[PDB]
Amino acid sequence: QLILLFSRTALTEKCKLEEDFLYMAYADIMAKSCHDEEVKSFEEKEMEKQKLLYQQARLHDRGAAEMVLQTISASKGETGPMVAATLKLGIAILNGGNSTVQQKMLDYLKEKKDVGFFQSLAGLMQSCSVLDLNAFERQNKAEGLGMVTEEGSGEKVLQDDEFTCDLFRFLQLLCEGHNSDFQNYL
Amino acid sequence: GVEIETISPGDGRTFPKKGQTCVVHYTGMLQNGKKFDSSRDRNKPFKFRIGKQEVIKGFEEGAAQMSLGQRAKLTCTPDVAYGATGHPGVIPPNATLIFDVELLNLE
Amino acid sequence: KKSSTLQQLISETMVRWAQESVIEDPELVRAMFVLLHRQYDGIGGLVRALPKTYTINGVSVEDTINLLASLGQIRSLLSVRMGKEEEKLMIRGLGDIMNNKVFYQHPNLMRALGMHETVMEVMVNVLGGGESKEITFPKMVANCCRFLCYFCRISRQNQKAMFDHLSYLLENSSVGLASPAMRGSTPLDVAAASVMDNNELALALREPDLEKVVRYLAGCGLQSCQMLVSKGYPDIGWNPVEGERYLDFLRFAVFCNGESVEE
Amino acid sequence: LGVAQVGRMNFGKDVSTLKYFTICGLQEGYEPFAVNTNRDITMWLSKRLPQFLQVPSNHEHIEVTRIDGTIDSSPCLKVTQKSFGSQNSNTDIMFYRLSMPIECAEVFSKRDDYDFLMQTSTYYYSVRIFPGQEPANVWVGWITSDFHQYDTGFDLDRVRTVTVTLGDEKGKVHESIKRSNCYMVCAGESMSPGQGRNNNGLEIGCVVDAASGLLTFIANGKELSTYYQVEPSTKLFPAVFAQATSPNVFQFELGRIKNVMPLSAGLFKSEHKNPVPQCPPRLHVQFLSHVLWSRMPNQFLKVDVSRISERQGWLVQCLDPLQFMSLHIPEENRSVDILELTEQEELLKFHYHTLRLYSAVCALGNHRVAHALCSHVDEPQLLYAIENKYMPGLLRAGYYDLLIDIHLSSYATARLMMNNEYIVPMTEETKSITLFPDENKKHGLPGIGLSTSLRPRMQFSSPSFVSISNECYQYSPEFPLDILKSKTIQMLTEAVKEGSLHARDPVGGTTEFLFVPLIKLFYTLLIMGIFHNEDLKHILQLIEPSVFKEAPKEGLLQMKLPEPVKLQMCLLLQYLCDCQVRHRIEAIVAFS
Amino acid sequence: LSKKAKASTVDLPIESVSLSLQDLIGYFHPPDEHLEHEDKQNRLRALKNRQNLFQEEGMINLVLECIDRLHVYSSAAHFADVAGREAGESWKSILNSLYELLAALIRGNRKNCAQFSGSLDWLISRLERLEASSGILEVLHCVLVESPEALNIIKEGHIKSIISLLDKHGRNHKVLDVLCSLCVCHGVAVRSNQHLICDNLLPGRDLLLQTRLVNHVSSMRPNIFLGVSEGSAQYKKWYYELMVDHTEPFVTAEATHLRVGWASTEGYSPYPGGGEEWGGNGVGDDLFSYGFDGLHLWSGCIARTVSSPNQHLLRTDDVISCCLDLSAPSISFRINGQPVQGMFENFNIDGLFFPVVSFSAGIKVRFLLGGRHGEFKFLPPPGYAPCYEAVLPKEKLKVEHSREYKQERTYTRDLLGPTVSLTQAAFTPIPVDT
Repeated sequence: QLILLFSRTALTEKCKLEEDFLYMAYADIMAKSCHDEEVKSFEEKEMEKQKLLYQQARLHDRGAAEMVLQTISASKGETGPMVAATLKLGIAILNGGNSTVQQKMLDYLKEKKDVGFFQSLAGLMQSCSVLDLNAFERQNKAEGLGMVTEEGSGEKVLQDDEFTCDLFRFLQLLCEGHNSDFQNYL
Repeated sequence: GVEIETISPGDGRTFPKKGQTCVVHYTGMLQNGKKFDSSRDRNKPFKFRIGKQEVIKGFEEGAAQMSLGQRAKLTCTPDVAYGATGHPGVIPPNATLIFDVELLNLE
Repeated sequence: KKSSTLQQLISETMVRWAQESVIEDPELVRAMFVLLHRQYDGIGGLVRALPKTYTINGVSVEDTINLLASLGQIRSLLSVRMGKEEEKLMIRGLGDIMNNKVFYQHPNLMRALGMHETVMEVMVNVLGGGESKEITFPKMVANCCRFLCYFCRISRQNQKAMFDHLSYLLENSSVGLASPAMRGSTPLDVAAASVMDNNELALALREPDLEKVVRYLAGCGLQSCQMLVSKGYPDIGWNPVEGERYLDFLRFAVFCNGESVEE
Repeated sequence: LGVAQVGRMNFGKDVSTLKYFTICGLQEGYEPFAVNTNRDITMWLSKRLPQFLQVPSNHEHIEVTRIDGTIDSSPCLKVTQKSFGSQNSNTDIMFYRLSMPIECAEVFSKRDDYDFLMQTSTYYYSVRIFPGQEPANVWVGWITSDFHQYDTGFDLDRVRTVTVTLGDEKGKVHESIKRSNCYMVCAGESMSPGQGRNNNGLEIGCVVDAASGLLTFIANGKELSTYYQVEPSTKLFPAVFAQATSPNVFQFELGRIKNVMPLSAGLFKSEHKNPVPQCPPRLHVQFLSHVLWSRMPNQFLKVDVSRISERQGWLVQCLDPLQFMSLHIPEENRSVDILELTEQEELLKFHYHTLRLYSAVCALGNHRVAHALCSHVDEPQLLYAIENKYMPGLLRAGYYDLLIDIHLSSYATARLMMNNEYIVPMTEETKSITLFPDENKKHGLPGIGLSTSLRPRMQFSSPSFVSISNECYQYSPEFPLDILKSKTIQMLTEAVKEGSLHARDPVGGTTEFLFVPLIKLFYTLLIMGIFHNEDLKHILQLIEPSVFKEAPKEGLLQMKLPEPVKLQMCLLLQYLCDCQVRHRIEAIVAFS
Repeated sequence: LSKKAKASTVDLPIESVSLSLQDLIGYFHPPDEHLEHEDKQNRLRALKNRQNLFQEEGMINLVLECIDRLHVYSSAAHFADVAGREAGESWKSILNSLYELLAALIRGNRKNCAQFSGSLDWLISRLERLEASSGILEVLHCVLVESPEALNIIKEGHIKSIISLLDKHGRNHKVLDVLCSLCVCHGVAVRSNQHLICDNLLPGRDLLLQTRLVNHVSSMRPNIFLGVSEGSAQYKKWYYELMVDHTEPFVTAEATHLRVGWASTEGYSPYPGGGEEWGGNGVGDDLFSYGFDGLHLWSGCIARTVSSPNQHLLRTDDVISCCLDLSAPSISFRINGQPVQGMFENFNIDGLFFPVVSFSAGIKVRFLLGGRHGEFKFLPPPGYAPCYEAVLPKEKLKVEHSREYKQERTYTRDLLGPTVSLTQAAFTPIPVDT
């Protein structure tokens, strides 16, 4: 029911994807539940793979793979916390190259003939940030003059390095395992 | 001005003076007979001072002629009460108000 | 048996409802899961509540109550459309709040209550109302701009908080520059005060924001003043009255504390 | 029931009272009609006294045609019989009236000129008896709302009348006033010249002077000797009584004559100064009929009658108060019980939307409009509406919303909009606060405790319309909050047990109508914080007995409730969690 | 056609326009509720795109021009005279279809409703017409609901026309809904509109139904049924007294009701006539009853003030004596032995009269019917006979409810049908002519 509510909200026609705290919290919960994370035995690794498969099935059997695509499509290429949470959820359900999730996503995209998904994917790539030498120089001068910057990490330079990594890891997981069908679809 | 018709008799000796509070129950009715105000509905007596222009002059002059414990009918012409502009939302313009007033106590 | 806790009672009840019936009401589903998430994430309630917690001395209780009442009166103006009767309420509330001592003594409680957003949003609702029709109720907008300038001048942290809302004020910056006797009481003045005499904020100021102001200045140099020519002023190709305001803003942006910001 | 017949109906509300149910009806699975009911069933009877209602479009005797008035012809209403001539036709006298009355002045004073028409208060309508309808079977004139007389044989002598004669102490009659419900003339006697109908159908003219109360009739251009003088403030309904001897009976002409203002000016206030005659859609022909139902009151006055003794006579004693809320139709000058709207759908819908308009005009802190609305919807009427069990669900919800918006919404919003902030003063009361009530780590009841955080101030203004001071407009009108608190607690307590039995007759007709308004009022009171200590303890026990036991009944959380009520319960549980968060913040400050 | 023109030379595509309007309405029909969420969203998106395309191509102004051009003719008969019989027949349908199409084109779209703000004033100018009132009101409702800007155009002259629509056209809840939408839109309240609606609609108390709490009023009467008729053995003068042992002026917010006098029955039935059974009506609230409250004379629900020594509303320890003379119709009252300076005269006597008292909660009254039952405190006026003398020999005098239904158990309640005419009250001796 929660997954259906979140999917219906995404499918609802809106000019902009409004920020929803309920989604931003439950998507994080559902993403953490999937992963739940010196040589290890083969039996132990096999057990850990089967546990991850079960934890991913518990969510993609209820429609999370069709939710993460709908939210990204409704984002309309606007970077935000909702998109970041959706990408994290997609990565969590797609870890290990889950063939079932890949097939469900490809089938859903093909049957819906969704163009907004790919348009939003292009928009997010265009909106992704890079190194900004001007901002770096301004921060260096501000620190040198004597006042301390409110952020010690210089977060203004390279605005979102986690969002870009998640966005490209999602697309790599989508094609992992030499999934030729989705590789050609992209 | 205002007519006073006595509904119930009073003591006939104690009248309000200047600088004294009048405690009354009143029931406001229009000429057509529709109620618009009643202190008994709110179950609280109404207190006002004579000569301080805290009430409409028709009500004031009508209650000034009453005695302690008297119940009387006060008919205020549209000139002593809310003039011609009326009270917005309650009293229509150029309306005559009939009041059933009982003087409880002078304090 | 007994859950013995409100948290446990809610956590059991809401899941029980969801598993008993397929709820058709999205509002009910959303409220249900919001409540369940709140029960499970107890520490998040404190994480959200503590930043909104302020501590005052006993002697300032009455003044704080008066300030909170005035804040409530100003906040309630957000749910009503702007008018003549509401203008007086807004002005009186703003005057009382500036006269109150807590406004100066506790700027952190000021920023936590966050009137620097409430005044902005009221003002910009007014500006959007009749935008092409040119600003109506100009005196309240002037009062709001003066209040925001004073809020900036009270503390350096308040100036930084105001700096966050810098770009938006600069789209809403062509309102009353031409209007005389409005000087020092415009959103452009608020923007200038947001970056006045602060090296950190001057350096944090971005390039597209300056590009927008330069574009406004170029437009003012290319085109005349419609309001002045409507009032009957002799038509000239350019607009000195409008241009000088943007020039002063650029002066405040580039020059700070006697030195010059090279960037 | 026939003539001189006495009967009794037993709905089996108490199964023991059914005499033959066990011998025949219990084993077969049949159930008493009122088996699962807590309140008595309302019975409706046939009305003895006829009333005036609009002629139905499907009436099999009467047909009404609305003729729009041209530039040269006045608007007309035309009354015909469709079933005339054929078998089952109606030979009895039919009483017709117009739906809107003319208002006589409160105090009696003591080319047509445009100024004269603007200053005059004299109105006119004419009735054209069609050539062929015998004028001796047609009467024309005015009637009042008191007219409920249905006689197969009507005559002007039989009309009800009385002559109140007031005199001085000596006894001389210093005024004599005649009062009657019918002021009408007969066309047969009105045709004074004779043969006036034959060449052209009689146009009986009715002239009323609202400034003097003088009713004058003109037939064929000559003023008849018959005239009437009515009391001030009298409401006169245009009316025509006719026995039809023809398929076409008569016509209602809404025209005007020389120096006389048209009738649409006296009927409608918007057209008070419009000499052009008009027939707006509100005006329509009504007829007197017996097809109406009457609702028997659930409770009657308790009156004790007994003969005290030989000398003292018979004693009549009534001591307990009983009241009912009455709906008044302004145009028809009629009043009916509001509980009669359970079968009148159009009035119910219009009044529900009127209540919504009342709640909307005072929405979002319009304190002046709330003060004005206190005159129209009073405190006793709100309390009776809240308490009443037989009220329709729509009106129940509307009156609950009206009470909340007029008296409570302002402060409820004021406290809600300052909820997620915690300004706690530094006093000894704050220092005394601790996370747990005692050494045992057992959570206290939510809400109950000592809260020192600063909270908005509650202020109210007394609604009075005899005070010229305008400073009363700020602050919402005052209400008896303690009485409302006790009522809400009592009715929640009753509804918890009533709903649990799953009775077939919930208050308002549905579980939603029973619970949503009452729980909404409870939530508003809780938000405003009127509930203190023991009241909160009792209502928390009502919400959930086992969990909130202080240290067999099922609380609201376990009664299988509808979704709208579940949403309100979610709101209440949210408020309790907010109270716990505030207590935690205060304890943290105390430790700090 | 408007320019003088020869009718048949003008080619007016009535059927094509009607069919195109019917197709356009289906082309803009809103999605059905029972459809699935995704399908409903798709249909809504398609509808929004269609509305945007139509508004960008300016199909709103064309519909407005057609409506304005069709309103030049007052009625269907006028349009038929100008153009032709089929055109006159289809005129009303075309207007309704055009208004429905406009409502469908602007419904749910904020940009279209914002663009309709300028034409709002033109639309309200024909709200009074019965030819287009419903469609104009629906368009107004959609525009006001969907456009925050639209409310700023509505002025006092536009609000008063909508209010007067209620007066002219009668009660209609859609007008109330439009007035509600005027006050608050999207959670924002327009205080000027609220004040205008209140000040222009509420004080009249002539359109909206009014409410008030009324005390229940019941009536007690003796058994006697006395009347006057030709050739009857009934004495024409009667007299009885009522004593008030205790009365409470205000048992509730409303004043206590206490009226005494005589009442009559319609015809020879034993049922009181002309009055309702249960409610707030008492003695003197109809033209069949005659009352006295101590200060006024009540008849037909109009009260006239009557003078008396030391006038007061009926109090504790007050003796009211009632006199009825049927020889010349006259009802007179005497309070505490002093005469009340007023009387009822010349009323209908084609019925049976009986003593009656009406009251509400908080009384304690006593019938002094004279003789064995009661003892008169004051000597009856000469000629008048006491009321106990009218009891039939086999009957026993008692005070019972005026109306047949009283307070009792439901299953024990005696439902009563119509009662036979009580002709035995007037004993008219009619020997057979011989």
